[PDB]
Amino acid sequence: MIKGKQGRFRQNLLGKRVDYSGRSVITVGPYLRLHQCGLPKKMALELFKPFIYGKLELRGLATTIKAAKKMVEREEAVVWDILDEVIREHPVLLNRAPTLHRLGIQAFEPVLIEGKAIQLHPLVCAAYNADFDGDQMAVHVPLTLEAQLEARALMMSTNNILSPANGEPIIVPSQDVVLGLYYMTRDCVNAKGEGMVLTGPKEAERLYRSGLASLHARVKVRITEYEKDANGELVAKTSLKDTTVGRAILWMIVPKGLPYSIVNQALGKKAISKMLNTCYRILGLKPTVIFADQIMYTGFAYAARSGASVGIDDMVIPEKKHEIISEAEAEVAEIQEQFQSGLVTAGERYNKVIDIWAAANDRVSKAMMDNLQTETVINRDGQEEKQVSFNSIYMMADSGARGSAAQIRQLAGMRGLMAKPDGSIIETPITANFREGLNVLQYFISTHGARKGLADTALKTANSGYLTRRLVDVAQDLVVTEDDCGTHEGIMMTPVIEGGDVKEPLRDRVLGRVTAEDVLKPGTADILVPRNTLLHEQWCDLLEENSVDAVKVRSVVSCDTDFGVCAHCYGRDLARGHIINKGEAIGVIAAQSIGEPGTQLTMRSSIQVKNKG
Amino acid sequence: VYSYTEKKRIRKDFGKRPQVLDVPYLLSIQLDSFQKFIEQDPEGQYGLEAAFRSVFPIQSYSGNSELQYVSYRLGEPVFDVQECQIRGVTYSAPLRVKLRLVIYEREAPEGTVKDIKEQEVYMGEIPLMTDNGTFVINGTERVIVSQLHRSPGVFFDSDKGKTHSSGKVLYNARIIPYRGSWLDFEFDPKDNLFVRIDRRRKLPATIILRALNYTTEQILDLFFEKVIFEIRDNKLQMELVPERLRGETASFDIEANGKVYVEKGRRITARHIRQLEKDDVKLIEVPVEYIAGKVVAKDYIDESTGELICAANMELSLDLLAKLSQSGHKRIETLFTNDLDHGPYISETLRVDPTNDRLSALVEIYRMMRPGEPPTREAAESLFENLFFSEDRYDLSAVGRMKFNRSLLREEIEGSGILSKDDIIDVMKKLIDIRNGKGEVDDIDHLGNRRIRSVGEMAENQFRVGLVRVERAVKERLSLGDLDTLMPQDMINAKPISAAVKEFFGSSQLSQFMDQNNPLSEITHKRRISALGPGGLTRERAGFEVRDVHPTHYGRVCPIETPEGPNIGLINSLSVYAQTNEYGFLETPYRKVTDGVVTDEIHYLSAIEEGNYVIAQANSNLDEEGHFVEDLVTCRSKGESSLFSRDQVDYMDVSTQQVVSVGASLIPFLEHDDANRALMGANMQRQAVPTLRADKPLVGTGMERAVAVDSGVTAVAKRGGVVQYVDASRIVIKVNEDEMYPGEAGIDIYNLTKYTRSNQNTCINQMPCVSLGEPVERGDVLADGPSTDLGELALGQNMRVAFMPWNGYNFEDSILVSERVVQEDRFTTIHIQELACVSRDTKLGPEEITADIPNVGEAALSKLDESGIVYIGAEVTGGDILVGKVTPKDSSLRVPNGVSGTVIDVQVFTRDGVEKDKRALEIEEMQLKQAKKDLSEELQILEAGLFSRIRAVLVAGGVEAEKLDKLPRDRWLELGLTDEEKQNQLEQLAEQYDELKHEFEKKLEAKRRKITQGDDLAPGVLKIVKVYLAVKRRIQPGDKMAGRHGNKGVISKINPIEDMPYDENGTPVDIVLNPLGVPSRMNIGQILETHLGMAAKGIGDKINAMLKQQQEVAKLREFIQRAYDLGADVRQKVDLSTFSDEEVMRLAENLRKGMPIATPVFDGAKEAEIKELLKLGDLPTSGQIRLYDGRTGEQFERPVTVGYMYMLKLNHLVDDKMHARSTGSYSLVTQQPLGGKAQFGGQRFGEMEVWALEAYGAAYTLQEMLTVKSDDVNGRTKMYKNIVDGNHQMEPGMPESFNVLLKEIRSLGINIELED
RNA sequence: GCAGAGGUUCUAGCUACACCCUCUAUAAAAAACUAAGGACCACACGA
DNA sequence: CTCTGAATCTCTTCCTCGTGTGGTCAGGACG
DNA sequence: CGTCCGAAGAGATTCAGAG
Ligand SMILES: NCc1c[nH]c2nc(N)[nH]c(=O)c12
Ligand SMILES: [Mg+2]
Repeated sequence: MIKGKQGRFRQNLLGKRVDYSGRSVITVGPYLRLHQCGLPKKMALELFKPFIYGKLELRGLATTIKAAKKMVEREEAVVWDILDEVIREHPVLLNRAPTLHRLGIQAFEPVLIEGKAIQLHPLVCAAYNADFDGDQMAVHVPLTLEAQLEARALMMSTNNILSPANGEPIIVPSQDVVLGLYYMTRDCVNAKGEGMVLTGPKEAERLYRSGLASLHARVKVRITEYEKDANGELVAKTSLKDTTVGRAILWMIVPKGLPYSIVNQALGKKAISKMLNTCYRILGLKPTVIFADQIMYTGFAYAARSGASVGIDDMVIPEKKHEIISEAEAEVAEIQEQFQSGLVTAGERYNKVIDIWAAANDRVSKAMMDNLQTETVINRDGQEEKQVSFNSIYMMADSGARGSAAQIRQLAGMRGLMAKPDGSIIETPITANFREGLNVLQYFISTHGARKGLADTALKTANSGYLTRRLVDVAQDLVVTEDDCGTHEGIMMTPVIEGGDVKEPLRDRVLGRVTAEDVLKPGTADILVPRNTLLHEQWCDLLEENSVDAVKVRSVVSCDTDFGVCAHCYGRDLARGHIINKGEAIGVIAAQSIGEPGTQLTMRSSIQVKNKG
Repeated sequence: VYSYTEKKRIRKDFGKRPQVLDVPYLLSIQLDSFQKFIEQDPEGQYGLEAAFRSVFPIQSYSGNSELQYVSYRLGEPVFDVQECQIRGVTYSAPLRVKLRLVIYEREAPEGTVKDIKEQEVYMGEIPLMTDNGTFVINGTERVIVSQLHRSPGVFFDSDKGKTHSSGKVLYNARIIPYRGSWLDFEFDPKDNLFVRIDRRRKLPATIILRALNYTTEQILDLFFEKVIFEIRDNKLQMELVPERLRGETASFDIEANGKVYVEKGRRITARHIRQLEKDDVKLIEVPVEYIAGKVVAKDYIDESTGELICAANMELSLDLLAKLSQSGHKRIETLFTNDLDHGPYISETLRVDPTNDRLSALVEIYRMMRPGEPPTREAAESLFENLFFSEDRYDLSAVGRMKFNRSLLREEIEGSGILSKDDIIDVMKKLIDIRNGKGEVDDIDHLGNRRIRSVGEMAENQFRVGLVRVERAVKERLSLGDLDTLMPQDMINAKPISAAVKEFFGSSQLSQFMDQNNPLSEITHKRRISALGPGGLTRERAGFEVRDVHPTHYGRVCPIETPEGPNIGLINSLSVYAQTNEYGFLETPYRKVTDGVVTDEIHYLSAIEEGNYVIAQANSNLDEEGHFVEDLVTCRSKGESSLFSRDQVDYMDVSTQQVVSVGASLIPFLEHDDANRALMGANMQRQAVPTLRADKPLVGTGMERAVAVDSGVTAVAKRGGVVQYVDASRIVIKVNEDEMYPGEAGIDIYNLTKYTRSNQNTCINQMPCVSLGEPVERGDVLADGPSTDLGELALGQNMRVAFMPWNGYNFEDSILVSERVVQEDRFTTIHIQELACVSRDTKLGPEEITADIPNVGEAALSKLDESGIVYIGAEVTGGDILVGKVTPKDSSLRVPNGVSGTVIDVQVFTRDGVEKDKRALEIEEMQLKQAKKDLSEELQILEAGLFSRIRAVLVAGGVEAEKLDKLPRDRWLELGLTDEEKQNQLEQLAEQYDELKHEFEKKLEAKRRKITQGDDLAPGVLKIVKVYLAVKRRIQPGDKMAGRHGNKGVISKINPIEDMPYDENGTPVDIVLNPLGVPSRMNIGQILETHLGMAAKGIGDKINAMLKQQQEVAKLREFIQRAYDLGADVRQKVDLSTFSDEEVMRLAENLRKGMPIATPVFDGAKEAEIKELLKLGDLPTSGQIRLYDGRTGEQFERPVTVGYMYMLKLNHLVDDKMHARSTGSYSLVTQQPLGGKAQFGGQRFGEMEVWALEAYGAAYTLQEMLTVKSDDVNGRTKMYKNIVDGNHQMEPGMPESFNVLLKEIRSLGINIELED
């Protein structure tokens, strides 16, 4: 009883079931703001029942608490009005069933909804790593004024724009809004409204609603972009820029501070993540929250208006695929003849078959991409001009909305070599794409790897939970106790290069890390960066301009604090974009940050020089 | 020619591959196994009689008496299956065993027995499998899933890699008995063979050999060949064989007769070996050095005194050679070791072995098996004999014998269950050969090595356990019992044998609660195979390899249908065409190919027999003469897919669907979708809840007929005939005279089960699908069951699907649904919840069921009757009182909150000797009247059939039919009839009818008396009232809905119909789906499914438009014929000219909703066929239809995909999963939330959640949740007062769980205290 | 319960943390006060 | 020739929450 | 009416052959 998960210390002491708590399935409800969420009417009445009883007593509607209990059972209109008052400013913690990272529990302002299902704002759904495949969230209600203030100050979703693990927006738009923006922020060689001159983005929106000009036609429209070059002052610049109507419309969503260059691109997923990061860096968090919410609304609306749809005719099977497969089969027969002739051994023959099949798979993929990504040829006020294809599936893949190029290659191109469960590659690959009927043997070979992956993912989750628990337990006793140790010692930070490429640029590694000593310029005796300065984006860029290859930087191992870590040594919080605040528990943050990706992690000469130097 | 249901509605089939074998009875595996378990077996093999023969010789020890089993008779059930379900008792048959007890002469066993005692005794009560295939064990249907366990026999494992941390492979041999102790031989890193029994500490392998009374010389002779060494003047030249020279370099000159074939220290080439044979010289010269490096194999005793010069297995030292030379041992026999071929593994173990005789070996065995026990000679002998040579303790099944013999290459199929000396030595020899590299290790994942133990075998084993228990009891009693004094019934106690079987059936790892959630779920669970259970792998013990699918699973176990979760691959579903072999191994039907022609005859192939042969692909083109169209056909030979010549292949897949199970087969276009999504979709189909209306799948596999008919949800026509009378409650068929048996026959009455509480709280509703006068053929489905439409399995609703992202409502996998769906009650499902209130014999008086409860609302009492039981059909809401149980001087059962609906039925149950209350008497009277009405009805229908037969031949015999009509038509016997061929039958019918009137009156009395007698109840309960609550759960936001292809999603919003998108024709799309799930989760079949559904609905719409107006029958007939032909070598090729105009009209009316399509799993429709079918309708062939927004009215760009995809609502409704509590009951550990939805419990804020708030700056919230919300006798009470006072102040206190920890550790003996 | 006694009610209601009222031998005039026994194991499913 | 590193023999864990189903001892006379 | 009747990883445990 004393020990183990069954044991009480793990069973209850570590994790205690709580009152004022409830579970329900998740629902999208995009209409909600990011800070707020959807809460069922009936669930709220049960969750906030003591608050309701107190408010009824203060109102005097209930003379006694026993009467208040009866009124809650009656569910009269007065009780529902009382619930609205309590729900107005009591934040509710929303917790995903596997809380791998701190983002798993985020407080929200509850909004009464008729449905019996909790609604989670769509942008934060990616942060929760949750889906809507009947996922269930535990909902807890903080009670005390300290608890409510803690929730609003830190727990609320608006506060945690950036993931603790990496200084990147964890509210990055995931599936539909990114697709809608990519359809919006796209160029066509010829479409109605092309070549027009527009007074402003408002006129672009009005033309689009009138239907005179499509979203993705290019026009010459002035853009009034405000520049934050003056620190804290906005300098308006108006210029005529050759952009699509859709990008002009989206420009209204963007606040004044951000430049127009960011919207002028295709705006896929990495692009929109960079846009959000730039917005957070340049403007305040509140403008960033408003910008993200407006992005989600506009993306959903224009995705719905777009009418993106996947169809069989949308899938394109390269005409060269059958010829390539026949050539590969002829090559395989030639290798088999060589094996029969005895020229090539069984192992060498198997290797050659694998190599030729891989080459054929690559050729099929390349042909499919050539006939998918730029296939559309559109008349352009004259000769027909090839343009990037608007195929919906290619739009999904290129925008990064959902599914990489590998999934599309499995879909329309031949699936390729599928290794049998032990690890050895099957000699005969799956030459049939998902669009065409797969042979029974092909399906069996595929299901080998599918079941292997499913079982390996189950044990991934198990081992990831174990590793996360171990990391939390070893690193629980780590809190920021001293603002500055003053330890001159520190680890040397340099970009890591394996020779093929720079795997990690120095900019990302030393970002938000306080220098161990004065950073001199490569020019001798020129101190570019002082001895103890936090490296924000400006400092990291400044180091890049002067090309400081090696920077010695403070580390948590370097600090001499006992039972604590130097605040300067830890560096940026990485979630709020400033030096770590005193008292924050970095240890649990880091343990959760390391443990969480474990699910994604898979369980199972001549010196060539790239460029002159 | 088609069946009437097929004539009523015939599914268009796009399958281009003809089938040679029909789908086998899906539940044959359970039914046949249990039947063999209970079938009277004259030869005593694989049945209860086999167990009786094995366990009942009963020769009393020193008692000179014997009790012998004779025959066993299954008793008639006390209650029927439905009666057993209602009353809650098990559906079991008492076992009547004829036992004969004979007493021999006084101390003369050879003397004949003096007298016999032959009589029948009740010996336990065995649950009977229903005709459906289930077991009713506590009033609830239970299905015993078949177990996949390691087949008994000898298996060899490499255990390579991690062992020895050196790359050396440590082969071990495991002999697993069906019953007994495991025998394991394992190799040490030092190449020492070690024996291990029952997974105990390892022992030298020689020890067991000594236990076989093998001397060391015998051991060397068995495990080693002996080279002969001859004493010669020429350095002791020895006879030798050239073949043994091959494979090693020579350390000496090979010279015979003065001719040196190979010189000193020369590598022996192949030419040298060959010339060594060509010389055929027997003696080969050997120097003193080479003979020295040898180990002797036999003891050599000096001639002078008889003392041994060399001991067995001792290295030949030079002085030993001199000692034997002076002794005169001319012939020397020493073991031959070739490190390449023959290693000295046995010899090294013998050197390590310290037990030099059988006595010491048995002493060591006794010490190891029973540590701390002083060894004894007879005790050790008995222990070893019981361990490996006793029939009762150790048993190898016939399957075990066959597997053991085949693995050891034994010619005889079966030997003896007990292990023999030759078997063990052969196992060791095989292990040695595997160590040498000869042969290969057995594969555990190989499905030939894994036999399926079905219900019959498991029941036989548990019955054997009960039999050995009762045998111990009866042998202890008989030995000291008085002779010829106690009857065998007195000697035999049925309690242990009954308890063993009851425990196995009611509660076991393999005994599972049957999920009646869906007829497909019912079929899958019955066929489902789980490796879990007794004698099987657990969740944690199983590694990746067992879960991973071995290519031998093809055609036996469905790769696609494996439950997701911790148990992935541990639980598997039987492939549709597979059926278990006689020995329990899986077999796949395969078509024999003589030279090139695929002969229609099918031979079932075992997994081991599959390997040697080569099997053709299912998608193998045929010329219609049986020859393969392709010269080279893709085939699988030894688990490898490679092309082969048409003549080479000798077997072919019987059908394309044999790879998948029943659940996976139902998925249409399964070939196109990814395996993972197919697995998920197959799992979702089981959880589909029967909708209010059963709608045929507009697109389907075509196996829905097989699943529906084989499942017991729908009644079938036992005998074909005309529907005399049909009702929602019951259907009467009058069988045709050819079907009718000559006597007491002519009608078949099927009492359809109305709304009944399912095992998963759904509704089992039997809806008639036929009316009066409809000709019903034999095997036809009279009434559709739940989720059944005209004999086709209808899990859900074919619903309009639009694949577009709509305002983000369908964000990740969410699903929009139009208010039209809710308005039409498309997915509304009836849920039956059974609430039981139990009156108990409490202290200070018993609880009172009568409505004497005070301090209750008058409205609540109004719903209750005078006795307190709620009136049938009274709508109630959560928190309303249903019964009148009173605490002895508020205990009355109330509706659980959030539960509502009419009370369909109240089954009051009264203990025997407890007077029924007013309402209970009325409920019993209603049951008595209903039983009387049903028995009178059965008598009346039996009379109607009897009257018709009697009247038919009454005219014969020269008596006016009208005169017999004036007499009672049945009782025409008073009027004499001249004898005729049927007159004797008619006289028998009338005499039987008169006797039947008395017999049926007695049957009516017995049935009524069974209701009248108080039902047996759990002790200490006066009465239990079973109130059934029925609620119409509808589509609610958050409800989990999934398609067959695995696109699971919750209902995001109940969108108004006008907001939903509409096409140009104005028809609003009912469901809008996110198209982004298609690319990543590569279930591209759902897009193909949607397109084909659109084509089918286009056909249905044209048919409906023809039907709406008045169209000539010829026009509609030719259009439907065009629909059913569609070219492309379709297998059906149905001709409508055969069908009559009425049949065509009925078919069209059935097709008015839509034209069903039978798309098989892997020979399904290609995209071109779907394009042609779309072209048949007015729909665009592209499959993309221009769509307009419902809200704005503006056309969407890029025309969307619209079509009907089958949609399933899953039982994980938001109603069940929604939960919350502010304050509620707490546990003993004072954790205020009890946990779970059933109790009013709060969600567990576990370690992950604690660390999550811990990483945040959350301290006050964490402290509050830990202390004041979980465990504080003062804080929880205080906080409540503070909140109702309006101030949110938290008193920290100290958690009660921490005090529990403190007191527990202090109890353990550790002084733990909180010092200041 | 000012102490003793009785108490409207809105289960039970000087302790559970409790609390208040009127009254002088024993119950009857009055409003404001407050949370209940659930242990373990298997099967299945959902995330 | 008495301790090398090395083979061996027990000990501990092996996610994280839901949701449903079920089944259950010690230990019977006894004055 | 009481009332007695796999798996894997790691730390002890030998143990041992060698300088
Ligand atoms: N718990 C005390 C109590 C019982 N009955 C009561 N009646 C009234 N008016 N006041 C009370 O305080 C009490
Ligand atoms: Mg999910």
